[PDB]
Amino acid sequence: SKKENLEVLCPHLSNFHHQKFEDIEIPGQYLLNKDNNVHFIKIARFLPTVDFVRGTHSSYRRLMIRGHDGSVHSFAVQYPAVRHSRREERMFQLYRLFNKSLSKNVETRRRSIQFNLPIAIPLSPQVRIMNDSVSFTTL
Amino acid sequence: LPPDSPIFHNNEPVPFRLTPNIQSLIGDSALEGIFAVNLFTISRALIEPDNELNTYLALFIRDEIISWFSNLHRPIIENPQLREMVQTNVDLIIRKVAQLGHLNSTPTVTTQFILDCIGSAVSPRNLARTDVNFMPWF
Amino acid sequence: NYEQLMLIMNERTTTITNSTFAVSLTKNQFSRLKFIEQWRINK
Amino acid sequence: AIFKQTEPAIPISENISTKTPAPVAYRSNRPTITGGSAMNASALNTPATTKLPPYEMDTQR
Amino acid sequence: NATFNEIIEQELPFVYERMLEDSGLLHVAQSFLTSEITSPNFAGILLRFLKGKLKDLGNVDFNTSNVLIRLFKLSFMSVNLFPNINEVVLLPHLNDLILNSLKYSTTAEEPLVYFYLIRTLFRSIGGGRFENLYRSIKPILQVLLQSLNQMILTARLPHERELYVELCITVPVRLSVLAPYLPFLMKPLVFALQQYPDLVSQGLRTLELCIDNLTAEYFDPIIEPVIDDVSKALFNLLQPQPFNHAISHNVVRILGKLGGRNRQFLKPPTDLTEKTELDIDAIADFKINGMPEDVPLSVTPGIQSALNILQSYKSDIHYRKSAYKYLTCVLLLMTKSSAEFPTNYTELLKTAVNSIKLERIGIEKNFDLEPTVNKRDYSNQENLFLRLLESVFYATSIKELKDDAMDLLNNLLDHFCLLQVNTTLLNKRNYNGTFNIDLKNPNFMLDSSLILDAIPFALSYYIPEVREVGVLAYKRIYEKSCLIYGEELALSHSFIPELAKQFIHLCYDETYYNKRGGVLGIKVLIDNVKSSSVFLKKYQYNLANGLLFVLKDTQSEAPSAITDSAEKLLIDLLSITFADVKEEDLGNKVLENTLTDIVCELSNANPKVRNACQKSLHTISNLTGIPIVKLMDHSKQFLLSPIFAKPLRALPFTMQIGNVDAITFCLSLPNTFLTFNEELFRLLQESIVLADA
Amino acid sequence: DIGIRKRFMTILDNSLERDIKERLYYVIRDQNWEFIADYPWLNQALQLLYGSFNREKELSLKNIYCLSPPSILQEYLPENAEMVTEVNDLELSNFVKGHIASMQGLCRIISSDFIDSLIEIFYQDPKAIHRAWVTLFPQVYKSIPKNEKYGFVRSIITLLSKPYHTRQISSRTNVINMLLDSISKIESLELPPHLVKYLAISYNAWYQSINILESIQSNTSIDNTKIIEANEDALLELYVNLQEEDMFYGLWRRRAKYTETNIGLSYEQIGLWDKAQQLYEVAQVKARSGALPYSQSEYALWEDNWIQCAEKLQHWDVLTELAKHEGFTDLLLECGWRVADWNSDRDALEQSVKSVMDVPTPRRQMFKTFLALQNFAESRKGDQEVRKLCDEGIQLSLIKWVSLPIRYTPAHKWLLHGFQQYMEFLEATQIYANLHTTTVQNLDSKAQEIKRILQAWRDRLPNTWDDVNMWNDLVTWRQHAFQVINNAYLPLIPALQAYRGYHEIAWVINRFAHVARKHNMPDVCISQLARIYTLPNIEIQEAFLKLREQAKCHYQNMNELTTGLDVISNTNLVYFGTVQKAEFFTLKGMFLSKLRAYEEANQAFATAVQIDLNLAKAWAQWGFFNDRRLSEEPNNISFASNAISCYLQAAGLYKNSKIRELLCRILWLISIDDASGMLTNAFDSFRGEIPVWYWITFIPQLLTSLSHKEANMVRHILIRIAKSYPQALHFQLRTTKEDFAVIQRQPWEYLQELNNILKTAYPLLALSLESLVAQINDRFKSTTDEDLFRLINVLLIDGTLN
Repeated sequence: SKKENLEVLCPHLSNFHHQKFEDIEIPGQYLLNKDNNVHFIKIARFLPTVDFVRGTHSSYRRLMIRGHDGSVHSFAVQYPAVRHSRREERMFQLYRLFNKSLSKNVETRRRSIQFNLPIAIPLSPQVRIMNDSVSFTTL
Repeated sequence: LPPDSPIFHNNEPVPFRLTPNIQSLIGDSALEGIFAVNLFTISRALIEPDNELNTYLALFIRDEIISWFSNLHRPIIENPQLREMVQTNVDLIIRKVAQLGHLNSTPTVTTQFILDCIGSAVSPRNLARTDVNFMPWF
Repeated sequence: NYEQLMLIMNERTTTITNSTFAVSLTKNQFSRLKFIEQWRINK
Repeated sequence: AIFKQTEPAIPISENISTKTPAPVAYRSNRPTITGGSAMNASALNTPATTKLPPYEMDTQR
Repeated sequence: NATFNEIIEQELPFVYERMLEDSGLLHVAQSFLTSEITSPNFAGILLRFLKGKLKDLGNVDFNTSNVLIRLFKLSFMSVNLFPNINEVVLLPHLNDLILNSLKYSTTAEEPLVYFYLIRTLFRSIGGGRFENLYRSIKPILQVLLQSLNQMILTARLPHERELYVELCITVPVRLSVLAPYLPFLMKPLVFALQQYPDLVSQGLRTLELCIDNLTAEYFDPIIEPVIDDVSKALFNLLQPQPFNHAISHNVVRILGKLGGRNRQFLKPPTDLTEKTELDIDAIADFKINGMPEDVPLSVTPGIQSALNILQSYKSDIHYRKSAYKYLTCVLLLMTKSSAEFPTNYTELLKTAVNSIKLERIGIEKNFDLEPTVNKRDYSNQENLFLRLLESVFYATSIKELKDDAMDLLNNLLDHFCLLQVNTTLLNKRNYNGTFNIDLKNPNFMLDSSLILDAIPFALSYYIPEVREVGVLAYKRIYEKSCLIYGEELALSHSFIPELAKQFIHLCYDETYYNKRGGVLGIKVLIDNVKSSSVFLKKYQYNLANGLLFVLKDTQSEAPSAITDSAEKLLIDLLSITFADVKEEDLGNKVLENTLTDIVCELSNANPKVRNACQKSLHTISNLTGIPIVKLMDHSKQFLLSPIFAKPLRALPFTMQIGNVDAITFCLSLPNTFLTFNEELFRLLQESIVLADA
Repeated sequence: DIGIRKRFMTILDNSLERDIKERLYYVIRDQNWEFIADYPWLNQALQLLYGSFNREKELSLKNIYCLSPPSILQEYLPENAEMVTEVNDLELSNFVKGHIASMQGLCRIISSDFIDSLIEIFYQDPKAIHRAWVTLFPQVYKSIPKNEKYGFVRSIITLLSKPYHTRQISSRTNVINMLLDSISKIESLELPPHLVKYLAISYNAWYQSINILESIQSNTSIDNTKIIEANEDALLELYVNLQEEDMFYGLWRRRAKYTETNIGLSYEQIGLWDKAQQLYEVAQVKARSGALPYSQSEYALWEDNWIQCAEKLQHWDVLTELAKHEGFTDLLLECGWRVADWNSDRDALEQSVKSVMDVPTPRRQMFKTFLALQNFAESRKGDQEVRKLCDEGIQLSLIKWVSLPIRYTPAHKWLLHGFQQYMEFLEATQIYANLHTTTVQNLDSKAQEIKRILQAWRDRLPNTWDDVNMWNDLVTWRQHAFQVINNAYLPLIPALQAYRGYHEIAWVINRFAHVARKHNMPDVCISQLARIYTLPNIEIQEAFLKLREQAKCHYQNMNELTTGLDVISNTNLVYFGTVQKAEFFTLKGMFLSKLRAYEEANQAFATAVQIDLNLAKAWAQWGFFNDRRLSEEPNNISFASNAISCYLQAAGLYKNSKIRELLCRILWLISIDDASGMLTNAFDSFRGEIPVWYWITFIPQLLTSLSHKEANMVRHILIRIAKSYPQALHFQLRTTKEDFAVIQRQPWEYLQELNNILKTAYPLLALSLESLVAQINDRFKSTTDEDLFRLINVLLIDGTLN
């Protein structure tokens, strides 16, 4: 089944927004260096019917999160995340640090050049969540 | 460098991945006017701002050096000699980046080193000398 | 035949003003480089 | 802080009456940047409504 | 005036009931309040009469609602006709008018009359002083307007979306720009510019009021989540002179007042269309007389157009009937290559249905691979069949298209009932060997489980005349599944278990349409299956949690019949499943969990689910002879220990209310929970003794 | 009206023959669609072609792999099956056979009902006509045999070149789009004459033509070398009309024959117009006296791109006499020509406008509107036809906007600039009308409106990466509008007895002279700081940006730093400010440290930093100077403490900026292994508020710094992060805490201290985040088949790798 229910899989996250009593933010908004803090998107609720995605060499589950501004953010749960994730995320951090030099130069700003890194935020040192929309493919 | 371990080198025959299928997707006009020119202007924009490449690449190389000496179990080489390893690798990476965005004093086509690189990354005499998991046909 | 069919509208236009005059009157060499050279000589 | 002063109020018209221009048989085969025009805007130096230029087939009897 | 007031106050109900027969008598009341020295007095009498008549403004017929709306319109025009003479008659019961319209539209039968009244009140004023007592209502009004603006994902759309976006913009304010509650206006501004060409000249004006005096620092992060939609709808309004220049030169003035700010927030396009099921080709062979062989061309070049023809109630009926015939042509072409049946299908169906009750069916093993699925084309064909089936369901909402739609729907439903037995027979490939890898499967087809996405679509749809067709569809597949299986196993292997799980999943969705579809499916399910005590007692915990989640999660502006029907269904289900329990200490696995989920929710933030849990604890202590304090013997600590641990000072208000209400219900019970909660009483009395400023 | 329409179409169908070739030749050659020319007639054309079909009851899809049939699926019960033998006494047995007989007649689909039910979809929606034509026409083109394709493609050119298509110009769904799209799906006739495709741009058809013109670049159509170059000409002109310049430069230097053309086009794409201009001159010289024929298309490229580079470099005195040498509206494009009057030669511009303001463009219409505005300006009680010329210009620009594609192209940016120009024309009308009634010396009563509109103009300027022609056009026409008010306040100067003569032209010079320095044009950035001497007084803000930009001019091209040294070192009189001398002194520090100088540059930075202690650029440059002195030695010398102190001072009041490289320098210079505690003193004696929010982006490099020794000054930063921004640290803290907890002292002690500070302050937040993370960690664990799948995949890639 390509679409499995969240309240069957994890009933705490389908019941989250009732027993939540503060403003949690969407994780991974501090990695993208957006100067202030007031316009960050707060998690409204977890959507039901999460997706089971079979890849080429593995498979994972994609859970969707409704934001407080009406937007839906999809994340991929890599449950056996391989232990070279810290080197990956440090390269992601390094190449996201260069995106501000690539917007003050006029020639890279006319052509709208940015580096487009993925936002992967680790939860435990076994599981990380990565941003993953549908209509992402590999070659 | 009196030590010898970290170098940050590339093993592949091709300088990057520009396979036949990607090159037929991008085309001829966009490979000449969009691919190479953006690849030139990125490296031009990174060496302009008066050593920001140095400041980022220093600690982001140093963590890689520490992980390199901690993966293999010899973490005892902790000294300013490690800072010499870091500065050597940083100068190597900065030299290879500034090689792309250098326009000559003589009149020469900008994106010429980049065009020679894409000439050496798409030739079948280089793509055949790589592994089959690279999929050089695709 | 075919080569004369595939070039029916291939008529060159020097400039917008000449195109304007050509469409207006129907209803009613390296001189540039030489000019730039002689103007650089005159200064 | 939150508010700035009053902008100049530009009064748009209420009963303007312009003419829709007739199409023109324009011709521009220059392939250079600025399209054989003084400036390179290429949207400001192009007529509004155009049509196809006159041509003729092979008059080879 | 002092005698005319008591004459008209004693006579106004009789004048009103005379207005419901001869409607010209409105010209009486108009002539009392359009030109008088005693116009504020009659405006006060009329407003105090209409304040009482407002509660039944929704639940009356067309004539009475028309008369009441005209009296309200006259009473509002009397205000802006005499501004310096008393408009102070309107400023009391003005916020009560807004609030009671929003509250009474919940339980109303025709709930759009209240928002038409709010629109008339907003269009009657603007340019006055009493918009400062109204500024204490703006956040509640704008949250109730945006959460009614986008929650109509199945919007009725006569003017419903237009009405809500007309209400959300064009709210009055004495200040030039309205409030810090401007991000509430950004989502209706996109709809006002984009989709309704009669709202456009309103919304453009709102943009100018934000662009002219907002400092361009405070305003730019506000329009940031909507700047691509705003600029893309603004660029559609840049059209020449046959299009209206009064709303094109507005856009030119806006984009000229923004220097580089009209183009500094646009990136390369992230909205490239990727050829969905309304864009793909389903190719068949056609015999053309000028050709030697048949030629393959697509049967679906006009599917999106025919769907837009069928959904619109302003086209012809010839065009609508031909569109329906086209969609059923494409659907029956997709259904044709499974509509052939073998010569011995009856004995094969009987063999395959009594072969389910056997254990250890031997599987012949073979070693050969099957081709893969090609998920994109499978998903497009699956969604295409789903859209065509949903339009067959929608076609029953139209007169003179209903009879053949119902006949074709009956044929399709008892076709899918006969095709479900193949899925049942192939689900025994998941058994008979805990890890078999050498078996044979038919490769990849539309698995006849897409009636599990069409019948919950028909129940969640915004026309009730197709929700009736959805429940008739469920009754028909119940009859056919009980026919071809038998009642003892149609509740464990046919559609009836599977689709029932779908109904529980409709209770967890994020809009009130799907919750109504879920409680509709649950009510027809528990009206069908009551003769057997294995299904409703096996599925009791999940059904109770679904009907409880309808009570917890439902927005306040959703209609009242959702939570009322959910409460009635929960009480009826607990009356059914707790009828056989006679032992006072009888709980094995699932009665313990049902009582746990009930009594752990007496301390909720929502008062509806608190009162529903109290009522359900009362109707299962009057059903069987068990005290309420015997029902809470095992799960009382899971209710009390979260309350006694948190000190009731850092919690928000709705949780303090829930904890205090749960402890009040526990203390009102006979002789239980007397132990050492003095610290909570001391902290609550010291939290209520002080001021709240 | 359905009855008469159906009767007309059925007698037109019965008149023709039932062959597809005859009906295709009827809809292309024979029928004259000039009367139905506003309506999509392809509808009617489809109704003729669908007349040639057969009514076949065996219509069946072959592409869908449809739903599960009961034929083979009741044979998927392999050997354990007690087959029942003729049980026929039920209600099931008649229901099944009645359903079989029902579904037999229901799924017999003829071609007739599909065809004639699709026909009436065409009369409501014109997008079923588009899709139906694009699916049908490449299939019925196969009926046209060989030795007849030439006449068919010639009839296609005759159909597309008809003059009655102008009744569908103002539409997004023309028949030309619906027909060119079906041309593009054929690849046999998909070469039409291809200057027709570039001229079928009177319609929209942009990408329907780019598809056709790019499917000849990748076709073996090499019959001529003059078909290919004309194809490339039409493609480059479509790229120019869409302002897609990168594809223009790529296609040009893929097709060019000279090498200096390639070098000049590359320098022109980058934005170096001096070297590109020199290379175009070299390529023009070698064609006069060479052995190459230059193809008559590179020659125009050399001429026009020379003119464009000379326009960007602002050599208007050359181009004025170049446009005097030949009849051209390059002469009109010196609207800014080092001009202060525009009135002594008013007639010489009116005749040049009026001779060319037929077949009008938005630019020449803008020139006509500016002439009317100047007529209202220099002669009060003017015309107020400016309110009419602006409106006809707005309507012309709207026709040009609808002629472009729907989605935003780079060509729309100039239309947006034209909208801003018309709105500034109307505001200049208001300014001049207020300027004509202040003749009674009513100053400080109507000057407030002028100040408000000028303040609105100061904040309304283009983006800094926009074209320098856009910036130059806005600057020149604002200089015209300022010259009018400076001329009209000129009689009212001595009758006042600072003053209301503004001359804030310097602002729109300085803001221009800044942005050209952003565009790497230093020659015009020096040359624009010479039109500032029109008034000999030293102003509080003209001298500020003037001296700052002139000192920033001489910062690169290191044979020029002495020219920045000698201009600041002799200027000691204050130009209305005590902050300008501090930046002067630290610029002396930059210029002295750029050459090899050890102590005097340190003295220059010291005297730059003692005066105010409020310029963070001086602290940042002193830190850079100390790092440049550090780079010739190992980093363990206590001289680095001065560097980290100037860096920490350079991040405290340099806030809301790019300060993260200073934080990188702090994190790298702190990590030295000095035994003397001077660096910890230099960190811990910093008097100022540390930028806690900008330390978030190095939270991993802080959290791995606790494991490294000589780092407990990282703890103050992490504590100030955890008490103010608690959601940034939480996931990283739990991840590295459960990393260090399973490998088991200051690392875990510091991690438990940070976790305790994050748990006491904000306890509800930590509780909810830990419950969320724990539920994801326990419930999203993969099943058995997914683990087996990933195990077999890693085994298979290792087997094929070994």
